[PDB]
Amino acid sequence: MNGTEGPNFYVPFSNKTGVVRSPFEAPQYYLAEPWQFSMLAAYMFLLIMLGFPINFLTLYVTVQHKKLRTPLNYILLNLAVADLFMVFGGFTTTLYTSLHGYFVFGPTGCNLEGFFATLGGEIALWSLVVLAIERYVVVCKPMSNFRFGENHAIMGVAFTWVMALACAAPPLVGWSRYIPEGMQCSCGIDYYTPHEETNNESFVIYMFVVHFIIPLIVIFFCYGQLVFTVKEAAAQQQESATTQKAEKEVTRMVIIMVIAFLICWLPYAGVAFYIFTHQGSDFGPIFMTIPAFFAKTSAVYNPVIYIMMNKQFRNCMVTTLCCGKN
Amino acid sequence: ILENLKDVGLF
Ligand SMILES: *[C@@H]1O[C@H](CO)[C@@H](O[C@@H]2O[C@H](CO)[C@@H](O[C@@H]3O[C@H](CO)[C@@H](O)[C@H](O[C@H]4O[C@H](CO)[C@@H](O)[C@H](O)[C@@H]4O)[C@@H]3O)[C@H](O)[C@H]2NC(C)=O)[C@H](O)[C@H]1NC(C)=O
Ligand SMILES: OC[C@H]1O[C@H](O[C@H]2O[C@H](CO)[C@@H](O)[C@H](O)[C@H]2O)[C@H](O)[C@@H](O)[C@@H]1O
Ligand SMILES: CCCCCCCCO[C@@H]1O[C@H](CO)[C@@H](O)[C@H](O)[C@H]1O
Ligand SMILES: CCCCCCCCO[C@@H]1O[C@H](CO)[C@@H](O)[C@H](O)[C@H]1O
Ligand SMILES: CCCCCCCCO[C@@H]1O[C@H](CO)[C@@H](O)[C@H](O)[C@H]1O
Repeated sequence: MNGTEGPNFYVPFSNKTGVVRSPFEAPQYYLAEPWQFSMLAAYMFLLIMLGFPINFLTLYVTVQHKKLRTPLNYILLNLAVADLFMVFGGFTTTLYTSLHGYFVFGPTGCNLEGFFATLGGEIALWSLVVLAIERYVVVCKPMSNFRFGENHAIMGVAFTWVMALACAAPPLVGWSRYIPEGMQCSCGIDYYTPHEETNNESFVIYMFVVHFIIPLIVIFFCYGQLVFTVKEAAAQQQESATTQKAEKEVTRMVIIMVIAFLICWLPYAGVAFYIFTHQGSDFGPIFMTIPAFFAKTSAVYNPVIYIMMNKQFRNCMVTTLCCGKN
Repeated sequence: ILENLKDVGLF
């Protein structure tokens, strides 16, 4: 017996010594040193200091620059907003709770925190899916005479919200649950304790297939064709050095975007799938946070890849940050 | 493709 069950939680620590407390009531300093909690707080603090400016400046320059307000950029703003949800929903809260040693906001706060953090990360997730689709449609042109505009673009943004709620809301109403996670300071989906009262086994697979596999495939197809469409058009146009550069620059970005997507969500997949295969073994608190470490940082490196390596967002940002010059 | 590549921000 490697854990300690409760009504609305699961502390990954044996209570054979009588020391385990509810993560809503007393600090869990027995499953992690108090400095490990400070380091958690340190890390949360970092993601606020980087995540908030970068994602907020993305929203700010779009207000200052008419040329950023194009339909093919809507999904990118949605992304920055999704990260802001990840910041003020998950990072700020976890910073506060880490400094007490337990999730002081009770199970109610556990559902709020878990909802908005899950909502933020999934809006961002499907935002990447939608963006990949749009680029496939725009570049590869599968539909003759089709034109991508403001109407289609708003559909794309709403689609992420439906997909995200399709993942973040069922745990509020009984198809999974938000419980304290890892060092018990942040709340997430219970993917690792069979809870037939909420049918976690089904939800994990729903998550794994719908939310993970489907995006992984869409993003691989959409970007697969795109490099192909660009490779071919370059070969037929080898007399154009620019068209040869674009092919190389685009191939590079496609690799970065794909790889980044894997780093963000592959860990989570690998761990959850392991727990599903190797059910309910001794998984430590810090073990649980390693998946959690990678997608949370996406709130910083997604805006870097998608906004800051976008040539215009960058120039508008530089001009904005340099008082209107350059 | 170039004009379509700039509209999506990939080049
Ligand atoms: C991890 O394990 C520990 C130890 O097993 C466990 O903590 C224990 O919880 C029980 C409550 O379930 C505590 O028992 C209480 O002890 C006090 C005095 O010692 C009693 O007054 C309590 O109430 C009794 O008496 C009342 C008279 O007014 C009755 O009305 C009442 O119904 C009870 O009969 C109760 O006995 C116990 O003290 C702790 N032990 C320690 C060391 O803290 C903990 O809950 C476990 N963690 C999890 C998450 O399950
Ligand atoms: O109000 C003047 C600006 O209007 C447009 O800006 C908006 O364009 C869309 C509606 O026409 C909005 O959905 C979008 O969010 C805004 O960027 C126009 O594009 C700007 O050039 C005008 O200055
Ligand atoms: C922005 C950062 C806010 C940090 C607020 C920390 C409030 C800590 O509050 C303290 O938590 C301790 C456990 O850690 C308890 O033992 C103390 O009783 C409690 O006063
Ligand atoms: C393969 C994925 C299985 C589904 C459960 C993993 C969900 C991890 O956790 C959930 O998803 C969010 C994604 O950012 C986490 O960051 C949140 O803490 C939580 O809402
Ligand atoms: C799913 C999207 C991943 C596509 C990455 C393709 C990278 C292959 O590499 C590409 O092909 C050339 C060989 O013809 C390489 O020499 C170049 O590095 C590059 O243009």
